[PDB]
Amino acid sequence: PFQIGKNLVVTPGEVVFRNELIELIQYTPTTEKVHEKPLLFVPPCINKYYLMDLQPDNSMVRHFVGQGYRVFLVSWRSAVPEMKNFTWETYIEKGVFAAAEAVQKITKQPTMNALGFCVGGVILTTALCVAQAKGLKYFDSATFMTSLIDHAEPGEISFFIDEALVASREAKMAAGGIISGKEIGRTFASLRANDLVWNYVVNNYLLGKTPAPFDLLYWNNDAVDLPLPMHTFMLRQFYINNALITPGAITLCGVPIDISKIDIPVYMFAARENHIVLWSSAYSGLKYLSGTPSRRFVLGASGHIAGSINPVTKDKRNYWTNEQLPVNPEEWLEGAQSHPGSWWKDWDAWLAPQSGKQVPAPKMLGSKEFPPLQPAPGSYVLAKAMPP
Amino acid sequence: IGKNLVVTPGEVVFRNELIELIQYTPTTEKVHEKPLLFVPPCINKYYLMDLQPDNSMVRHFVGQGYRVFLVSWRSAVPEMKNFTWETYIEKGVFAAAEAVQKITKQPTMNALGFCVGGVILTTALCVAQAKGLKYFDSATFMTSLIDHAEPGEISFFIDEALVASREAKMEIGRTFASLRANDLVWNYVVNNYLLGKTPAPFDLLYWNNDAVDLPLPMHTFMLRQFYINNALITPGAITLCGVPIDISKIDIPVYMFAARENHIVLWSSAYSGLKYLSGTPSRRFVLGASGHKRNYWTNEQLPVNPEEWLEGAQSHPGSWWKDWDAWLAPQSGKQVPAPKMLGSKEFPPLQ
Ligand SMILES: CC(C)(COP(=O)(O)OP(=O)(O)OC[C@H]1O[C@@H](n2cnc3c(N)ncnc32)[C@H](O)[C@@H]1OP(=O)(O)O)[C@@H](O)C(=O)NCCC(=O)NCCS
Repeated sequence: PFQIGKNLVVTPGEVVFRNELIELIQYTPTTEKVHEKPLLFVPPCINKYYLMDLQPDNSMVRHFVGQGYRVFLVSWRSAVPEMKNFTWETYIEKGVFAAAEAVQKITKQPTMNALGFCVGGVILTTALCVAQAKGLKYFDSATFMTSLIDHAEPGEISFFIDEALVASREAKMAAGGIISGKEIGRTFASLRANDLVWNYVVNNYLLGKTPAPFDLLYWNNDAVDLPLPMHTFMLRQFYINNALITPGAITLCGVPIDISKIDIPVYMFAARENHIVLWSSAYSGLKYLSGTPSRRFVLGASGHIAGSINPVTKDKRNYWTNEQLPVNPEEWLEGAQSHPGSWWKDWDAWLAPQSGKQVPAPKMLGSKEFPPLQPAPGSYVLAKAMPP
Repeated sequence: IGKNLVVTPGEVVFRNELIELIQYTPTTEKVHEKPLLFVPPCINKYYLMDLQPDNSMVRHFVGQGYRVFLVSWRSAVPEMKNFTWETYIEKGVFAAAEAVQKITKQPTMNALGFCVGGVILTTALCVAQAKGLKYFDSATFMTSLIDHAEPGEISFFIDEALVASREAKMEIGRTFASLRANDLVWNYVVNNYLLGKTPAPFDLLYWNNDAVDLPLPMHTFMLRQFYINNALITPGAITLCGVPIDISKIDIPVYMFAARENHIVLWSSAYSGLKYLSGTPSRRFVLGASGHKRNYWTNEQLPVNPEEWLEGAQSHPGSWWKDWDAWLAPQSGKQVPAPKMLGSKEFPPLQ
């Protein structure tokens, strides 16, 4: 079968910092010299983090650490009665900023290139806004994988969101409970399963029969839990009210949030054959990044799981790129240039000049201040959902 | 695909609401007295090699001198939508066995069940021994799965969300991301586990075949009780005709064959299903290789690891039909002249 410790997530690394919410993983360098500026990974909290580190073939973590990047990662902890009152402000505070400060203290570097996936892109961009409000110089690059900045025009998720349940949870906002992985599966995992199966059958109609990706389904079936305040806040303020398009309509961590302020070069990727959330909704966000000096958009060939994770060592499908950014997405698609092989290479190039010069890889994991606690994958990833 | 193949003669000797019994015209002077029954899947056209378009196997074994009968399941009609698995056991296998024992005047018979049909036979056995009904003296399973632990690629698709989605079916801007059991995927699973030839999505059989015409209760029962629950390996997990299903209660010799290159049915899984037939007096497993000629592997040892069985297996070139012929000939009784009439007086031959 699939054991997390043994045949998955085998990318060597150590837990160099642990929180009451997260577990930072510094991956063991596999190159002689790495890029000086580190690379932080912000995986989603809907499911578990290891979609980027499945098998050494399709392990994006092992790949990018194999290219020469100081790869760090945020491992989210499944919900627990200890975390019943956690909110979005805590996932920004004790989540993103904690790991960022930890990387700054380990690598002794000021800036870092960041990457957000699914919901980790929303947490990432909110952390970028609070990072531009308080003068916190943490990131010099940003990247968003299949994440929605504009949540108006959402996906099929709206068909499975209960307004009365969100309101009833707003009635008991204080001392909130814990959202079971079953419901989050009804809203996310099941639909990604439908799109993965459908797109797999389609790819078996176009090309010859390809081996079925059981690792993807195993990542999708391994569900975690989430606190009630943060999840209810997500369903209320994003997938319903959509407070990201209205500057100042939302306020967390004592800060109002406007997207135009972000002045960090942004790279955005969005799967094309993504039926659960069409790529037009993801492309409908770059027009709100007016303050960003640089912007990039890349169309991914397959679905959410299959297209989000395409290994370079395989180079299975293509991707579309062009610098133009019109208001209509079809105008972007017409003047788009197609490139074979997986899209990661492109982002690799997009990170080459930003990562600065090269520096010999640190032959010591962690630091004198942060001792390696336990080897990767760690403990939080091995958590099991709470029984009924 | 431009096929030039022989026809196998046979008349209909028994008919009912669900099946049709076909008695094949004997071509040997002296045939074995004990008859031989064929149990295909509960599908009129399964498109399995050597059987559906050509039926070379029945022709060969009638050539070896056997009184061969076949259970031709009728095509799906609106009157068959209410049948269940207990009906396919009751009016399906047992009724055909009664027809054979009345036409041939012989009490017992040798049973053969390939593909999903074999599974049916299995369940039927666990009912017969439970009700004291003596129908079969031996059973044979060809490319059939008793232990559904490792179904193979099809496990990527089958789950409760799929079967529940198809049970639902049976809305202005939503795509197929909310309809899992669409006709494409559902037909891929059904055609993938119920047919000996897998049609391409651009084929007419991919969308209109007998497997898609099978009643939904049968698909729910097979996908849930077997491919999801694996109720066969667990004693008493399912109850059919008011009988708990215990594989250890099979008291007849068992022969099992599984093609090595069949990626639909892993021969390691069919071999895995052997350790659960502890009550059977003897078990013989034979692995068959297509040869890109033909050859097979025999081993009378039965370890738990399949690769260990293959390591010590003796390779015999040719068709494995010789091996099953030597395994089946002693259990077929003496030799009697061939019956010049198909069926009997009380059972006149239909058309
Ligand atoms: C036989 C099998 C391995 C073919 O796989 P394959 O290599 O893809 O070949 P195809 O399915 O395209 O079949 C190709 C050949 O088989 C022949 N063929 C296919 N079905 C046939 C049949 N029912 N009878 C006779 N010949 C057949 C043709 O020769 C065709 O062309 P070729 O001779 O030039 O190769 C595959 O069909 C199979 O084994 N299916 C088993 C079904 C099953 O396991 N069912 C579960 C029990 S129902």
